[PDB]
Amino acid sequence: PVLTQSPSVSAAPRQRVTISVSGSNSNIGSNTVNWIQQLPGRAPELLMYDDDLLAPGVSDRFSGSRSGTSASLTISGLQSEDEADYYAATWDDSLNGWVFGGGTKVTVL
Amino acid sequence: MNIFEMLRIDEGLRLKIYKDTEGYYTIGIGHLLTKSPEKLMKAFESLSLFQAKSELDKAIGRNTNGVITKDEAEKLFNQDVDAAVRGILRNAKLKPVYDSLDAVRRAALINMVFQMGETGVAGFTNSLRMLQQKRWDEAAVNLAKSRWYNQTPNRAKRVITTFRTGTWDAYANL
Repeated sequence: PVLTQSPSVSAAPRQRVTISVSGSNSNIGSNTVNWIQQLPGRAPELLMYDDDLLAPGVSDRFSGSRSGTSASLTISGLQSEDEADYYAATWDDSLNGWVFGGGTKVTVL
Repeated sequence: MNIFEMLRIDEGLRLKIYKDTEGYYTIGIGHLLTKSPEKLMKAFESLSLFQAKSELDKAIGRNTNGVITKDEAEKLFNQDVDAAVRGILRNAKLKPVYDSLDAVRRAALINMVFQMGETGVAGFTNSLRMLQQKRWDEAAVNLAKSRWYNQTPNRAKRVITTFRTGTWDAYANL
């Protein structure tokens, strides 16, 4: 993964959590960021796109941001169904293709 | 020679994820992953690629990042063979001929199923009946009288020779 995130975070329900990803100028510095969610045992699905837009059918509790070569995904009011792996994705103009992060696990306690 | 080398000769094998002109991601011996499809649409392109990588990693047992070894491709192919055989054994039109055949000719039938699908192979009513009755020459002729033979005559010739002889001769040549 050319994008790096934090590895793992465990949290109580209804708490705010913020995952972040760091890139470079060739990718996040000049291209919008998408967020992908994978619940345990399920296929990955699109969570957010265009830095801060909700993918169809995604809950109001997710928000996104991008600045410089970094981006973030915030979950307000953590729910049990949010326990999952979260991956950042973006376009890299140098590599000229999709680059991803290694993923961040959020565990709801 | 085995069924893995046979399908490699007929379909090749990719060690890197490849997206064909129809948007399908593929790797190994014709193993299909996901199908790729305006900013939301490109986000779904990145999703489709990531889903393909996720299927591949789950099938192989490690984070491949799109690149697999030849042995991993073989493992994937063995999974695909097991799935295809299970399909055959659920198919009233293919199970009796498949059960009547020997291992080499069974490999030929599986080869056809990989190229055209269970329904496509099941369409060959007369030729399958001739195979179940071990009329090898006649099955070879009637199989040569098909659209499949006209589109891919070299593969079809190798599969047909395999049915006619019950040997690996059409593949061991090269």
